[PDB]
Amino acid sequence: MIIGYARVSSLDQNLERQLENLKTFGAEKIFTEKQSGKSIENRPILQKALNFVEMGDRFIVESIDRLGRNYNEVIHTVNYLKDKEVQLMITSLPMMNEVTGNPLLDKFMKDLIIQILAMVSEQERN
Amino acid sequence: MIIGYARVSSLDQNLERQLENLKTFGAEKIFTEKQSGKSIENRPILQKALNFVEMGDRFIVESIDRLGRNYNEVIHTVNYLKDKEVQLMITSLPMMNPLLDKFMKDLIIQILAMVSEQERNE
Amino acid sequence: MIIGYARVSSLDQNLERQLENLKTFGAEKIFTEKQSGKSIENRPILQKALNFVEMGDRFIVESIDRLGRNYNEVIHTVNYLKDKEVQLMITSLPMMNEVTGNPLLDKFMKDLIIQILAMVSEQERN
Amino acid sequence: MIIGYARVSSLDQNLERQLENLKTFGAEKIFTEKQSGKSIENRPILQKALNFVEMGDRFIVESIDRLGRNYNEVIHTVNYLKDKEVQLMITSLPNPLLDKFMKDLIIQILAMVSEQER
Repeated sequence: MIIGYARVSSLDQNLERQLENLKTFGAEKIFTEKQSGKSIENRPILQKALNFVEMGDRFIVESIDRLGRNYNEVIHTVNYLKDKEVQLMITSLPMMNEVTGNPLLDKFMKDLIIQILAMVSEQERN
Repeated sequence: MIIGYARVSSLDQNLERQLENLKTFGAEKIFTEKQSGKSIENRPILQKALNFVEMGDRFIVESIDRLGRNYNEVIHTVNYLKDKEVQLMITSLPMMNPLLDKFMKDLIIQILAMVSEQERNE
Repeated sequence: MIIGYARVSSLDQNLERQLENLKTFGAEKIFTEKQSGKSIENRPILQKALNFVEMGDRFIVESIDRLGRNYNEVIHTVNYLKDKEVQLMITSLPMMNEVTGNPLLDKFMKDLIIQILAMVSEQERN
Repeated sequence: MIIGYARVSSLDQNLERQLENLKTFGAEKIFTEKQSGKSIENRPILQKALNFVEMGDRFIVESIDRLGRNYNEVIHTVNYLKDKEVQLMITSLPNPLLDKFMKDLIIQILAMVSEQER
């Protein structure tokens, strides 16, 4: 199945765009939430969403910053899905998942990319 | 507390150098083994070391290549110690703004993990 | 135009393994050289290929270690193609232009990987 | 000889304190300019500073963003200094082979972040 997760710190942000952008990439069931991306511990909707998907499903976010503005927690979450055999996918970056160059180098590539975005997320909340 | 780990593919490699290298940085209980670092099933010795550490301890190795040559397993081994709050350190590359520094420390270990696998492939 | 370049330090290496590669990817004018890859200063044929290329042209090779086995020199050679506005594309590493879907992150990702390979090229040398 | 470079978009920002930071780490001759770091084409005082430095000298700034907010141009400048053999220090951020690669990467990250803000 294809699960999506949205998030907004306020209604100042365009959430209809965000939700529509998810459904564009085949978002089947979407878990919406309203909270600052400062931590997951206070985000139960995400905890439920992460617990919903099982071996085979796909996780969709509009961006890593929508997942969380916390390098430690995001990368920890990305590893959780990775271990749970659930492909994380980002709509803003619809190429990161395609690459068929070299299996080893493709894993390393994706890791660095997610790590870089995860950093900018926590660096930007400042 | 300190806990070291060593490994060699054969008895042709300088095993003593690695042991002394770990002893140098204050290794107390070193876990040695003779096995190819292609998988972790062959090395329960590592599992016994990962179950040895607690919190505030420090697991050390001469290099990432000695720890393992599998990118997916190595990074998983790093994340093992990460979530247990166990300080990981490399003898060859001892790296002792936190955000940028932690990102950099991770990124380098990822590179060392990758190169370790690419050496075996060729 | 597409220009190629090959290099070997010793015939111990299968030179033909390197020749047939460039010719496959539509190389019109290929150069060949036999020199130690520790320095670019003593490699004239390489420099002649760099003096022949122009704007809009494309420069191709087998790998980074064939452009030299010195980090500072290789990176200097790449930037020489940046400033001269010649697209560099390795055949060994099957990476495509536009890695993710954002020029900046693509710019960073391109440079990062080239720098990594240059390090591996010097790591094998030493 | 150590040379410095300070820049601001307007006098609204703290310029003097930036100059204090430069002269601290040993900024002898300092070039100061008032313009956005969007481009180097509209920054001739930065042209003077880059043409002044030479082999053995040193170029320093408060941060990379002061040097520019354009990944393409910022990376060219650092390489230009690498060609002139002029070490580029950063006030905000003060194994040899690794150290080279490790430094260059830090610059590229900071250079990237600096553009993303603009």
